[PDB]
Amino acid sequence: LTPFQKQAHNKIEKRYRININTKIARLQQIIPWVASEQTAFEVGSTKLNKSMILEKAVDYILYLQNNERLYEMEVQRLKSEIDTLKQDQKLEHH
Amino acid sequence: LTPFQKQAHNKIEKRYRININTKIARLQQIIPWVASEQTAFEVGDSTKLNKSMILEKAVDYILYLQNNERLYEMEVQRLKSEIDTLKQDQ
DNA sequence: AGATCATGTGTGCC
DNA sequence: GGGCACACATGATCT
Repeated sequence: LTPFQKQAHNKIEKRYRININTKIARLQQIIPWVASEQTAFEVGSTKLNKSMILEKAVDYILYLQNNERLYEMEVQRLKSEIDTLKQDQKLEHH
Repeated sequence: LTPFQKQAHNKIEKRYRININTKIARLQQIIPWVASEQTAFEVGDSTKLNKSMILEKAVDYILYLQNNERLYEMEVQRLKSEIDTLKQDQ
């Protein structure tokens, strides 16, 4: 556990910490609600903190999960409406 | 710089660290690709998910979902136009 | 070795 | 006479 060796942890662990920061920033940058903002932290006029990015990430996913429910509902409504038109048209002469 | 206010600074930092871990765990819990796994870290609540894994997956899963909406949009357009084209018959 | 996560610190902004 | 985020540098553990 010499002087060479503690410099080798503080190389490894610094990387762990900017590795986390960059993943947090990448996540911020695909969320259109917060993508443009500057950050409280070193990635490598309001500053976004790690908590807020992580909170918004969860909300932004609920939003996309919601939208998928709405899309699978929209689809069913439209397929349903196509069905009723095809029936009405098939059975009018009858 | 003193025993009682040392003590307090840590009390604080522990809470900050558990807030970040709980937020990461929530982000995990909403991503069905990873939601039911174990965690490498303490939440304030056989191999364990790590922080960066949850972060990478959250980005993977948001791209997936954004990409699917484009497919959903197309499915909707194809249907709306199939309706257009039945109704112009009357 | 190398990654990871937990613990104390010191710093700087509100 | 305060809390906060964040960075840093260690210690402990696991592959």
